[PDB]
Amino acid sequence: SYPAIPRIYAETTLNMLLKRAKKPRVHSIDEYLKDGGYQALEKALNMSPEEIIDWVDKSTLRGRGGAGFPTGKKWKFAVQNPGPRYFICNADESEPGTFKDRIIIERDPHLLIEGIIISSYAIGANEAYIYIRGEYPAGYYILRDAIEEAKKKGFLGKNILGSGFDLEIYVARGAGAYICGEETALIESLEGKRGHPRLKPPYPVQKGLWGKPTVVNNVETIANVPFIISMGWEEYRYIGPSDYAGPKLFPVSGKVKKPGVYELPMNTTLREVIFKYAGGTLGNKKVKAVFSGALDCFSSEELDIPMDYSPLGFGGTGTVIVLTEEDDIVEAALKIAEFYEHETCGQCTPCRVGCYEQANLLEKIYKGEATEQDWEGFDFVNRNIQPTSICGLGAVAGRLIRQTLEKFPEEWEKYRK
Amino acid sequence: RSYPAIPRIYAETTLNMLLKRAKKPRVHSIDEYLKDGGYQALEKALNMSPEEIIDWVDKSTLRGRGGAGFPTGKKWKFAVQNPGPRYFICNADESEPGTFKDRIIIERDPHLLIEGIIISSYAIGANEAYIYIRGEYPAGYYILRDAIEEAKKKGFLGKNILGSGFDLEIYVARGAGAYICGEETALIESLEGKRGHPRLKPPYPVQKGLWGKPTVVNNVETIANVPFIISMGWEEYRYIGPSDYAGPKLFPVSGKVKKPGVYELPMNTTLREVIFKYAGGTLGNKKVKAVFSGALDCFSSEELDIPMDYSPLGFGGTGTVIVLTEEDDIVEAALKIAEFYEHETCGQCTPCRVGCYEQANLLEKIYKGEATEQDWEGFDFVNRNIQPTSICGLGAVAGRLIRQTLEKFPEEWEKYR
Amino acid sequence: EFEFPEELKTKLQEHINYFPKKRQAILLCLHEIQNYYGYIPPESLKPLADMLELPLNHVEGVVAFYDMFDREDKAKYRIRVCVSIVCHLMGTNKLLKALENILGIKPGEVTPDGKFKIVPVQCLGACSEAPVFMVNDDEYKFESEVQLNEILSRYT
Amino acid sequence: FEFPEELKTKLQEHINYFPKKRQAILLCLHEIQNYYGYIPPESLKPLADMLELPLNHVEGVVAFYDMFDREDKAKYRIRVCVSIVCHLMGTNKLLKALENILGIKPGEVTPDGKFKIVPVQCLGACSEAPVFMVNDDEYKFESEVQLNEILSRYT
Ligand SMILES: CC(=O)C1=CN([C@@H]2O[C@H](COP(=O)(O)OP(=O)(O)OC[C@H]3O[C@@H](n4cnc5c(N)ncnc54)[C@H](O)[C@@H]3O)[C@@H](O)[C@H]2O)C=CC1
Ligand SMILES: CC(=O)C1=CN([C@@H]2O[C@H](COP(=O)(O)OP(=O)(O)OC[C@H]3O[C@@H](n4cnc5c(N)ncnc54)[C@H](O)[C@@H]3O)[C@@H](O)[C@H]2O)C=CC1
Ligand SMILES: Cc1cc2c(cc1C)N(C[C@H](O)[C@H](O)[C@H](O)COP(=O)(O)O)c1[nH]c(=O)[nH]c(=O)c1N2
Ligand SMILES: Cc1cc2c(cc1C)N(C[C@H](O)[C@H](O)[C@H](O)COP(=O)(O)O)c1[nH]c(=O)[nH]c(=O)c1N2
Ligand code: SF4
Ligand code: SF4
Ligand code: FES
Ligand code: FES
Ligand code: NA
Ligand code: NA
Ligand code: NA
Ligand code: NA
Ligand code: NA
Ligand code: NA
Ligand code: NA
Ligand code: NA
Ligand code: NA
Repeated sequence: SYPAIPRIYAETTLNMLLKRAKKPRVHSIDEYLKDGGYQALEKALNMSPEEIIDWVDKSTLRGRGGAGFPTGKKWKFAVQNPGPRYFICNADESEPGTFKDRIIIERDPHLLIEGIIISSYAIGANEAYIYIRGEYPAGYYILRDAIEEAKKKGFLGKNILGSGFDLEIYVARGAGAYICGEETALIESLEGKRGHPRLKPPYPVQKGLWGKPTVVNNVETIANVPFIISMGWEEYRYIGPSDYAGPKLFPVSGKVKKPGVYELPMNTTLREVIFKYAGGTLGNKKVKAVFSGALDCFSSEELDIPMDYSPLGFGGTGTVIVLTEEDDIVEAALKIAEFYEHETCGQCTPCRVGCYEQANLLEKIYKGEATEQDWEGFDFVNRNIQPTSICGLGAVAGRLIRQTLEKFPEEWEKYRK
Repeated sequence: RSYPAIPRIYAETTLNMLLKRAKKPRVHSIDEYLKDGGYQALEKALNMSPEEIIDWVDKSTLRGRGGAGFPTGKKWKFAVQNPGPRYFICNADESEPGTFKDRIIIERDPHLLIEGIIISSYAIGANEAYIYIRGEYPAGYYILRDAIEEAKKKGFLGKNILGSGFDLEIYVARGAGAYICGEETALIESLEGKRGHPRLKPPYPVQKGLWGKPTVVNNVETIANVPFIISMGWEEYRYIGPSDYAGPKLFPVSGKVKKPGVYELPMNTTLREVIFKYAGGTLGNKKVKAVFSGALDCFSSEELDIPMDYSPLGFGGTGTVIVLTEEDDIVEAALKIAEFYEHETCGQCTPCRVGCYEQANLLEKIYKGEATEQDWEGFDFVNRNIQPTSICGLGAVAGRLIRQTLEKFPEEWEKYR
Repeated sequence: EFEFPEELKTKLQEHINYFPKKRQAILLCLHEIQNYYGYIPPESLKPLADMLELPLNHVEGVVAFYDMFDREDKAKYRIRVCVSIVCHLMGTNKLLKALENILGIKPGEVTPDGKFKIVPVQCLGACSEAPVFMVNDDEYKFESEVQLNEILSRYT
Repeated sequence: FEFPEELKTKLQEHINYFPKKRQAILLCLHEIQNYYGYIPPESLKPLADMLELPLNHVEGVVAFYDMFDREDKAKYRIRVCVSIVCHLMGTNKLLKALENILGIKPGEVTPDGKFKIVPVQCLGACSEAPVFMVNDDEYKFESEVQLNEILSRYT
């Protein structure tokens, strides 16, 4: 028995990551095994780690946590450094509009576990972690139970299936901080400390948990690894466009008829996600904007872009928050400002004061209590959150809001008068 | 060291004795066994007289775990009253339907068995011991051969073991497909390089066994208790479970339960507790219809409150728990038991030979709806007449379970009539 | 002096023994403490520090940092209401109003019986089911006041 | 007929293992069956000589012990448990899956001589019903997709 979870709608054209997770329930190890589960792990353990890295590289798998870093290449960087090494699954998923990772965790936990075991073997890690946000208590209990099932069946512990490979997976819980999904803050939290990002470089693969080589990968990234091994890298690369291959999860919310998670190839366009898959807009109103989580704002002139990691592509997490013609963009911008105000860790001065002031002043603007100086101040602050920042939060806390200032000047002007 | 694949049987213990290591599904080698204090019981034993060891095993109340529950100490005493040389035999033929308790010791914690064999051999003055393992346990065979070599290298086998003047070699023999070779006298015939034909008893092996010499045959699980009796002393051993039927017991649970596997429990546990408290209840929460105690007994759902001991009203047998639920056809299940005895009678005794055959042949007709009235009457007759003139336990019980189903489920049989 | 009841201390010891290093269990322990008491009692921190082999000011700073932990208000049930962009768009204010109608409290406040506290939170990662709330570990889409009333009636 | 030297050496190790040569008879027959994919009828006379036993003794033993097969050569023996627990839990599903993949039923060999299905009595793994072996390897049957992948490991 697990805590109540909303039954998020899920749909797939590929039947891979969502083969089981399209049904809103826990799939336990027997059901997973019936579907051929853990056979990829058995195959992997008969390959060398170097081979596995090679396959993951050639697959074109890129980081699904949002930055799109090539996964195999990340692994290669780790393994050129002396061990011991650690493998971390990042399940902190806390970006606004983002709920792609939790449906893997809560419905098909063995897919993630199998992926972690294969990845850990690939990089020579005997100790792996899942760091799951505190606000996913059900995901935590489900993973703990799943790991015990895996132990029962001999997929974890010492000398897994006679391979000589040893692995333990530890499940850690967050306790309210968005910043703990930043890979270095995540590591600080695993070490028992406040979630304060470290200056990079070094990257975790050089210096991570307890200062040792550490790979951090997103839930969704890791969930791809069993498919790469099962199908082979060439077959996996047939999925979607050859330069951005494989299944991708798209969490769609806001003013769509069918909000939920869609598993689709990355040559799908943003317009297709909204209209072909998510059923179009509530009330068939016109699309005004799409927020790519709290990272980017796309206008209705930008809907024919591919959902890939190309320069002109949607990128990010694949998160699609749809706003329609009657949604006030300044009100929406305020919510984004409030988010960053709430989550800066405060180590860097322009991030600390800038996230606060951006929200403080935008509230005044929104409520019609902003002076001329507050207006000019808001503009300045928005442009000056990034300087000296040591992590991506400060780098982007002004980004989406700036895009709304550029793409929706008429709405903002209405507020400046 | 590569071994054949073994499915990962679930194992659970409330006592942490026989399954302290074997609850984890992998081979535990001599170093891990030693780290847990293994072979210190042997050292202690070798500082004791054989006479005293026998006394302790007697006072422990240990009874034969192979199914008959004969007092182990008494068995040993009988052997040592007869002139040597004497032989010690570990019965690892485990071929009863539903029975998989012994293999988890062999395959996961072989040193526990080996240590028990050495102590037992010393106790009865045997310098030559055997493990007879069924041929369908090939992994167990290789695991045992390897463990014996480890024991030799650490000086627990060979001549003048740990300077005691006691010499022992343990030879590993393999069966080749005959259930009857688990019968202690057929096992001995097989060790002598012959067909597995049981001998008229008495004499019992302790009087006349291998090459006509005093021979103790004990079950794997029985022997695995011996290191504990020496380690903890007999008083402490009796504090485990009820004082009459003391010690840990392994219960292989299969069929329509949620958690099929081996459970290490005390023998005051009830059958109802085994199924519902430990094994997770029934598949689909369906009502229990029957429990088959291997191929020996059939208990109805009105008999679940019995203790899992060797008392007259207790479950007894090997502790094997095959669960059938309300939808399972009892006649179809009886046919499978009949087929088993048909396939395993050695054929020396006429009523056993013809009876096991006809029981199966006629019950198949009954099941398929092709039995004449004479076939029905013949079936009843044959079932009651397999035992006469039998010289071993197979003929004595080949009709037993089936008769119990006839008496306990008359409604279902009548439907076939 | 403050001591952990044995049933709680036992659970804390399991967490502390779970990871390779004791200090890694700090958040699991604090979750456990908040589960037991309905908040983090200030007095609990010194014993926990001792169990983790950490300085007290370390533990204090960690409690302060992580927004899920509450040292101020005891509450049997925490109603976490998402106030981020999607839930705001889809009806956070309707949910808050319904909560005020049923319970008589606003965000940040506790009912007089100490039963319910409304906690405004950032995106809970269930945005397709906006507006989202949690009641302790349970999580729900808000549909209407009548529906919310039925959900809350299950917490006694 | 004569044993290849590598096999004969192996048989000699078994014969030298126990105190008396005749004790090695079953280990020898397993070794022979492992080598040839069955028990060659012509192999028994030479084996009898190595054991210092009469031929009819050796013949009687081969006949008695169900694991030995003098009829059909097969590279891989798929032993399928047909006893009570596996029957209850889905022997027939396993057999059907095997017929789908390999096109054979119990007792039959594939035309290439690669797989033979052998119906066997309880394999002592009943918690993992329905159980099968492929030579010395043992497995729980989960599904046809799963089984297909397992069998593809045997070339
Ligand atoms: C899913 C979710 O809730 C959130 C996701 N994000 C995403 O986080 C992303 C930013 O992440 P990060 O700052 O880690 O990005 P990066 O591009 O600096 O690094 C990406 C990965 O590649 C590695 N990497 C980058 N350069 C490297 C180098 N030179 N050598 C080795 N590894 C390197 C790096 O260690 C990380 O794992 C954004 O795109 C967001 O979409 C942010 C907040 C919440
Ligand atoms: C574990 C397994 O795969 C199987 C187990 N069994 C069990 O085998 C049991 C029957 O075995 P057996 O016919 O040997 O029983 P028994 O009661 O005749 O003797 C049991 C032991 O006590 C010794 N024994 C009995 N009376 C004796 C006496 N007076 N003196 C010396 N030894 C004696 C005897 O030599 C044997 O070792 C049944 O209860 C089944 O549960 C049967 C088939 C397969
Ligand atoms: C503030 C902030 C917050 C987060 C991140 C970044 C930043 C700047 N990142 C990205 C993370 O640092 C890292 O890039 C990925 O976890 C690496 O995994 P992949 O390469 O995407 O598989 C991130 N990643 C993830 O998997 N889950 C998360 O919740 C977060 N959260
Ligand atoms: C047909 C048949 C088959 C078997 C047996 C009996 C009969 C009649 N027995 C019981 C065996 O003869 C003997 O009682 C025990 O091995 C004695 O050891 P314990 O006293 O139980 O330790 C038996 N015992 C065992 O340990 N393993 C086995 O596989 C079998 N098989
Ligand atoms: S940029 Fe902001 S969130 Fe990142 S380390 Fe600096 S203060 Fe903390
Ligand atoms: S009773 Fe049956 S199995 Fe036992 S010796 Fe006689 S014929 Fe053989
Ligand atoms: S915005 Fe409320 S759950 Fe995401
Ligand atoms: S009945 Fe098939 S393994 Fe026991
Ligand atoms: Na879910
Ligand atoms: Na483990
Ligand atoms: Na937060
Ligand atoms: Na120990
Ligand atoms: Na040594
Ligand atoms: Na460590
Ligand atoms: Na949540
Ligand atoms: Na001898
Ligand atoms: Na058959």
